[PDB]
Amino acid sequence: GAMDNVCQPTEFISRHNIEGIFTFVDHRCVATVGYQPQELLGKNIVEFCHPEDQQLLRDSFQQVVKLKGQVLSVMFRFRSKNQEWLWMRTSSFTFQNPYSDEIEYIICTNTNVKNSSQE
Repeated sequence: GAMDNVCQPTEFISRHNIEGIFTFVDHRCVATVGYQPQELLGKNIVEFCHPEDQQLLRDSFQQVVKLKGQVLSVMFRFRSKNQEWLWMRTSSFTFQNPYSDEIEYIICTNTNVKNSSQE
């Protein structure tokens, strides 16, 4: 596998279930972290989260569900397709329907900053 899916920017957007389960991923996943859209679908972002920051994601994801509608930035190391732990900041957004005040999914805006593996 490991297709480029057309060279993408180093930031990607994904819709995911509140437990971290990727439901829909944009092709920019490959450029940012090597992963294909399919690779994330059904997985928790916490599975590919740096083992020392996995709780950091959890705590902050809980807080975006606390804030509701506010963009909450959490910075962690995402495991690229090279099984490396690069520095990515996820901006958390909870998609609410202002009729029942319910959330359908969380939106992972993933902006990769530094790297700590690729040379």
